[PDB]
Amino acid sequence: STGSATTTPIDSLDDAYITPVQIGTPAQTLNLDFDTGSSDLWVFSSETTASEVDGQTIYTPSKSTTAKLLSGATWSISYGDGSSSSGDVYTDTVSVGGLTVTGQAVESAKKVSSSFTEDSTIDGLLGLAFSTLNTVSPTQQKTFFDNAKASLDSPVFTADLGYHAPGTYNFGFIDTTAYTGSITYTAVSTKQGFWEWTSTGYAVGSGTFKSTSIDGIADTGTTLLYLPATVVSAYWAQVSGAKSSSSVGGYVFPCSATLPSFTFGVGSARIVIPGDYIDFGPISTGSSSCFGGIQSSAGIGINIFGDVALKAAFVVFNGATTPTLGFASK
Repeated sequence: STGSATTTPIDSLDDAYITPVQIGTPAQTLNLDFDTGSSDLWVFSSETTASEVDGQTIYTPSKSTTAKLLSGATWSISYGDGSSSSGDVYTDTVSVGGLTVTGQAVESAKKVSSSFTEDSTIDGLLGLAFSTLNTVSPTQQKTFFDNAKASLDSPVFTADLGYHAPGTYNFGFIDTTAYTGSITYTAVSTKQGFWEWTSTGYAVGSGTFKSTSIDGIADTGTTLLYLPATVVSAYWAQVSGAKSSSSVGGYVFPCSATLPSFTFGVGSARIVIPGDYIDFGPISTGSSSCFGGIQSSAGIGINIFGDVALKAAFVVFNGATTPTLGFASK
């Protein structure tokens, strides 16, 4: 089997992407944030504290003839941005772009933190990291991809995120029309539960490539590109007036600037992020200070190849017995 679904930016900055997902019988369609950096499929629901729902579409398990309470199971998750959610668990039928999994754990939120409430466009998350990170207790649950894998034509999914435009998540096949050149594959460590890999270096604008190993994660659920302080300083030094602002929480730059590109290495191959992809707009409405799309990972503990990086590529998440990542230009 295969599936194919369009993913759409939630706003004009590409802060995140939503993909429609059918849950239950009859189908309830929710717009979920597909997140290769976590492993829980959770939704706003009829159980979510009412004051914490503000415009989201909710899953109502009592209206699904295929929903079953997973007795005794609870979940609770905290994300790198400080947000969180928790609740109980049902199993139900879940379909993405024509690919159907029966018995998928659908984690129903009883509580969500303010950032989720405040984002009316995201009805939940669909985790696509390794199932070892799933938070369901006392019986850990599998991701949608893990459950679908055996049925797929090939044990892969691909992320093709757009810049200011829709893109595609495909399951079970590699669309050879969706990228240019060849796909370069690189090793993955699953030891931390992430799609963790080692970039071979970077370049700033037209500058020379610096060969240096940068371990990080391919994370569709993180907006920005978080890299070591040395690398980020080298990038922003090429932008007149750019500076790191402790009050804003990262590097800012004059909105009048034209930004240089940023290249990252995948083996001997190179992915070029156009400068425009690194502009995240005014820090507050009407400001002439703009927020940078490349930020330091020094306070995180891990480097993160988020959407800023991934949307410059066609990305293959290869879930073969030994997983690997593939990157192509597009």
